[PDB]
Amino acid sequence: SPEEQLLFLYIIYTVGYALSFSALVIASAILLGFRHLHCTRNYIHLNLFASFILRALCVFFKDAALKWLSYQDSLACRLVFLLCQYCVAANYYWLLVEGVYLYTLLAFNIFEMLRIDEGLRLKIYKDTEGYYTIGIGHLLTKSPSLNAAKSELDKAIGRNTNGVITKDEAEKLFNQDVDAAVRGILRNAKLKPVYDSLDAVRRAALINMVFQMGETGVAGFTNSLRMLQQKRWDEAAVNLAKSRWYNQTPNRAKRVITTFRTGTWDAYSEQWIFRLYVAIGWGVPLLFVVPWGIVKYLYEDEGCWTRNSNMNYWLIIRLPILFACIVNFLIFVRVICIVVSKLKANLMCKTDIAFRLAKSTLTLIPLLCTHEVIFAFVMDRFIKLFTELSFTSFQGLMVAILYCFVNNEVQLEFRKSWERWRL
Ligand SMILES: CS(=O)(=O)c1cccc(NC(=O)N(Cc2ccc(C(=O)Nc3nnn[nH]3)cc2)c2ccc(C3CCCCC3)cc2)c1
Repeated sequence: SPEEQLLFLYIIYTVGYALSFSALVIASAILLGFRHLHCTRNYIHLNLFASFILRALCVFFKDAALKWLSYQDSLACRLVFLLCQYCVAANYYWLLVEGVYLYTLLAFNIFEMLRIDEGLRLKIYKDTEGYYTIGIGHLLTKSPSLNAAKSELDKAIGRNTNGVITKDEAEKLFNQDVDAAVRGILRNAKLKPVYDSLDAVRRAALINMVFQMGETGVAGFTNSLRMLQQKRWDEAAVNLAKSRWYNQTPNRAKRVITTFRTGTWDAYSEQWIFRLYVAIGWGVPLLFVVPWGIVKYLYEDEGCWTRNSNMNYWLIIRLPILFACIVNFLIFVRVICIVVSKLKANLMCKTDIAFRLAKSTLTLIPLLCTHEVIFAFVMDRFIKLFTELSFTSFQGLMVAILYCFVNNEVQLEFRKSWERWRL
């Protein structure tokens, strides 16, 4: 029947945005509601959900405003359709920073953590305690003798030091110290059980302390290392603040303790980086959606700009979205090479936030950007093509499921709050 076919496609489209809107408002309420979920990774998801919530709001408003000059001729419709096209562009750019963040998350490690904290030295320096340090936090001997410190370093590097040591020589000795730091942990009976229970991100936080203090020094935190193994982060966080290490070096401790508490690199992140993501997700769409709106209102103004068949005014909204998808598939290919490299080299497990985030972000890129690339320069079997409306409606639900409902961290917050109710 012609009426039943046109009516059935309306149901699967409206229940699509109904299930999406609901799940996205629930998912956003979960990320804001639970205190331990307030991290950069989840704030980026909230801005992505916001673009799918406002897209659904345009869909529900268009449907509601049909209830009584026709709606196609009204200026209010054109504003709703402009707001709709702004949300579509925002979906593809909040998906872009979603891929950008993932890539930067795979690149940051212990070698970049310690390079920020320990810094870099070109010449041998007599440190405040009495030790001679050089490169990236490489101590030699406490003996007050520069002549013996240079002869000690010469045996460690190979060639004659003289004093000045290049960038490549410091990085070579820095890899040795980190390898000497992990062997110390695994050789220690009080550090190996907590290290093997910690995730790759909080493992680096434990290595960072051994790199500054030593295997026998951090082993003294018998009260703190026990509650880290028992997965009690915040109880250990306030415990490490009441230590000799926190009053000695507070700025370094604040960054290491946050990594044990949160399990992310946010204490090594810059606040202007997130300002550059909000300028990409909401700002860049605003640069090509308003000129498209201006030229469609001043020239191709006909039924909420439905008759989109005239000139290049169609490319000034499809090429910037195509560009966002081309770069998303480039990031897609590169991240897959990084993840498979880090998994085979045993530098990553399938239980880390970087691999879990890769299982969701690398799913959505060819799920939201594949259509735009296949039908790149095509404007306009009809029953089989109308099935596109179901994937455009339930894609809001899919973003909510992959970035919240399947997340292992939110499942911990529900299981923890559930136990708090009983006890
Ligand atoms: C090589 S790879 O393995 O790196 C990889 C690369 C690209 C895509 C995927 N696709 C994928 O793994 N799936 C299933 C799945 C399994 C686990 C999670 C998850 O636990 N996510 C999470 N946890 N915490 N936070 N986020 C999420 C998803 C997938 C596959 C296909 C679909 C569509 C099929 C058609 C219909 C619509 C869905 C959905 C998910 C893995």
